[PDB]
Amino acid sequence: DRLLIRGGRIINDDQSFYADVYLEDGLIKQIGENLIVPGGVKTIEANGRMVIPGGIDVNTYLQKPSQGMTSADDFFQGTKAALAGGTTMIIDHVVPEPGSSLLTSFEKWHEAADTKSCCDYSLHVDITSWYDGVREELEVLVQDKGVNSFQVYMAYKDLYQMSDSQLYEAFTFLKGLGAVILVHAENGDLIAQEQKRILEMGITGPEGHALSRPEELEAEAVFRAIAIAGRINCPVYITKVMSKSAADIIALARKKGPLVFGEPIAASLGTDGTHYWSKNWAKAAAFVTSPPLSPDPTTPDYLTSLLACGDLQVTGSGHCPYSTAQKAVGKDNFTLIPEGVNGIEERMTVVWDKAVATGKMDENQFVAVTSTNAAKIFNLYPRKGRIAVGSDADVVIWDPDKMKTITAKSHKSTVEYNIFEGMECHGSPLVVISQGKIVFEDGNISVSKGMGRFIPRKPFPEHLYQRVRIRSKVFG
Amino acid sequence: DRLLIRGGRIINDDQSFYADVYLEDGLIKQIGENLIVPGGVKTIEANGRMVIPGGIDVNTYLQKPSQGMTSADDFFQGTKAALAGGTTMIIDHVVPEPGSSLLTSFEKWHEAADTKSCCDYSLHVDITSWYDGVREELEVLVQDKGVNSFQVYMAYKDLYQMSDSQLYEAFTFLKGLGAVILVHAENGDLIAQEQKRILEMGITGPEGHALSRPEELEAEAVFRAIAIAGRINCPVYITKVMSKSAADIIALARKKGPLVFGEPIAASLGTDGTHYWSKNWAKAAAFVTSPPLSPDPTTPDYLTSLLACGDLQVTGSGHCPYSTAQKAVGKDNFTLIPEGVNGIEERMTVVWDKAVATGKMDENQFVAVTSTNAAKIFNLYPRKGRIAVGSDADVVIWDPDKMKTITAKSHKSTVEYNIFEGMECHGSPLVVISQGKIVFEDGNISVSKGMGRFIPRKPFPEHLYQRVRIRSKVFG
Repeated sequence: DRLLIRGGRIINDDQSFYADVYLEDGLIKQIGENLIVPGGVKTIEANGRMVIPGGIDVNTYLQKPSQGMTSADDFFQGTKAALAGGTTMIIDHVVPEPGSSLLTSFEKWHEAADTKSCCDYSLHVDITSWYDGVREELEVLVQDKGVNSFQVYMAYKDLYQMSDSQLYEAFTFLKGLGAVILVHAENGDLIAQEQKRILEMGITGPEGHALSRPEELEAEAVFRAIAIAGRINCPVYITKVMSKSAADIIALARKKGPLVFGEPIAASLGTDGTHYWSKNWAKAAAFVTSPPLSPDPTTPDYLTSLLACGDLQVTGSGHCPYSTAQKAVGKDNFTLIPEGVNGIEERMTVVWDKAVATGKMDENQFVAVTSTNAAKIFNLYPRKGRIAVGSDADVVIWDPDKMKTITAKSHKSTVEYNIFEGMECHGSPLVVISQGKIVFEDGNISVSKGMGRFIPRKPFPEHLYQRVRIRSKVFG
Repeated sequence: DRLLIRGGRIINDDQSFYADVYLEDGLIKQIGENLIVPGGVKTIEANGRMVIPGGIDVNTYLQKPSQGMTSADDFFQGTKAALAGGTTMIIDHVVPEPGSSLLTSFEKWHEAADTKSCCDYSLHVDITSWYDGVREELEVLVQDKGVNSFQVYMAYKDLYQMSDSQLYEAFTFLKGLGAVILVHAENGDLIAQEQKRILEMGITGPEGHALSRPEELEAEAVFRAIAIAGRINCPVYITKVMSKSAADIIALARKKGPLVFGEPIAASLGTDGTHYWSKNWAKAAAFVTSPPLSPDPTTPDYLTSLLACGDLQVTGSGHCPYSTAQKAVGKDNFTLIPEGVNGIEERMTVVWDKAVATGKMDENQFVAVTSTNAAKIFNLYPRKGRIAVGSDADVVIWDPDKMKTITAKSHKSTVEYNIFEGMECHGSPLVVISQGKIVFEDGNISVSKGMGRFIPRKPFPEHLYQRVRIRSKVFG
């Protein structure tokens, strides 16, 4: 259906300018000084408000398994929540069941999302084990299924953990396929050692989670992953950056040569781990995620600073909350608490408040860290993350001047708690458009279950492999 | 005049793609897979070669006065050499006399460039002293003449040097006018002291120029510049970054918040100061520029790496050589040697060889550091530094695999020496187009004296001031 947005200020990552935008059949058809559309056309008066590209959440775990329980917000509830918060595309993590192949898991996820997602989506495939034959499936996932990104774990001893030798093999094989390599960086062996010790001191509450996974163990894994990537000459992406230490490791590496990217999430940009010490067991348990929120209160402002100067490039949510009932399964042993916090709905609002409202970065840089950088890294650029003729009509009309107190009573998540409870933000979504259709307006959501399309991605993203290709020919 | 570039691979700072480009009347009229062109239109077959935005040399001193003499390459010779090197625009520094009229010097520089320049140009206005009434003239240059950039000096005691009180006053006023504040950062008092001391010892050769201006003095001046800018909350641009020390200061400051931009030049990116110790006085004196080339051999590679990671954003040449006979006006006292080196013609080839051919950055980042970044900072963005419909037709067909050994025996400058003598680079221009007209093709240059237009620029470049505005409203 034809839709005209008039009087708006278009904000892309490279510049801002006034013009109207004309949408038709999921595409941006025209941008220009004034008029040019048929007489019958629904019209939205932006009246000076910002017209920006819909957000791309590079990290979601909507159907994540944890302690035998599935994350609380499914593909429907989850994407509905995303759209209400201004995010029009997600890249969800496929997590294979024990003893299941990668192709079987992809098919399960794909079928699931296709029947419930309210918006467009892509899929990451989590390689939980380097088994004989995995190489063939990966080739099929890249070449035929359209999956260009994969994650390997450095933590979760005896479960998902990959040894240095296996990590070297995986990075090498993945680079050959032109894939984007993601890492969950925490030293699992040392974490296992600390869990035992902490539980021995009689510490059973959530604070035990933070205490068994100190940031020094995250930073160390990040460094080791960067060392491997550097020897292999392949890009490496660090998911869920939660600490000042890990962030500095990445910063230092960037000026050295290694092609390393950093992904902080809403949680680490908007709150901290002091809440693991709440008297209320349920509130504390709701903050349990891995890596954990840093107990150092200076962390959120510091990570935002690094995102502003370019040492960190994209923002995600790591969304995968569990209800109090599900969390309670470990009311006694903190190591039995399902891991995951909310943030898919709050991401763009939280980033705007902590980065733009404070003056650390401007609106153009806001677009880059919420969509454009993500698009260039995962090979979806022009199509997504840019208001331009020919791109997909995933648009948001943002109003920098007002409204937003984050509360569990008004959020879209099905869970009881919210790690950003009480946070008042200045700047939020007014109108959300996906696939050329209005899904959020006048403070209300209007979605269609299953309307979302799966977006396949080609390997060898230029932003990543151009430098890789030169280096392989210059340093042989 | 109509011109079609066919079969090329367009390279912008944000992406690359195959499409033909159609030029008409100084503008890029169409970009696309094919078709839509009149029969009698001159066509160029790119044959898969790179089609990029013409370079922008943010730093030129074509009519610079020094020791009572004028620089060797004037507006005609200088721009001719720039075009031959792939640079289609320069922003030259107007250098006013002893407390004379800024407006009058502007008028003189403008008249010369409009009569001699081969390509479009803009003008910087150097504030050689804060004489009473300078404010009034500055306001006119900005609002009426279209000058949005001004440079202040921290060196040259009793000549151009401004005190901290004056610097503070100038940054504050210039911020008020929304200008881009450039700084020549070296501690003039300490340099004056060391010059005396070095001469007293009997060291009068060019090595004394380097010895009397150690990088510790450039770094301290740079640090102090940023400190003032932080208190005032205004953007600050560091011209001619020549040392690792100075580059590290800027890098640390970027993570802290202050809006600081760094400008390394061809000289510091492609050679070093070991040549000041050359037996050949003439050769050594040819390297005399301030700040001086660093004697540390590791400097060029280091600066290139920080340019690639984003700590330094633009590249200039600082072109303003003097013939040997002119330099020789101080063969018995290095303090009387006219300051200035070559680089305007070599800039893009040198940057390509040190940054892209080594794999530190790819072709898109190359475009950013040679034109686009400069365009955004100086408010010339969409029109310059981008291959898009509506932008000026300043284009270059670049061949990534075609050697070019730089020699004074064949360079376009008029001077006898070349600081890049013997350097063999792998990447040079094949065709250069200015204002939609071919000025370089088949190895031959064809330019029209006085064809270049003066490009006026508006104050308050969004890229710089959006953040400034937020900060002013949040930290009062």
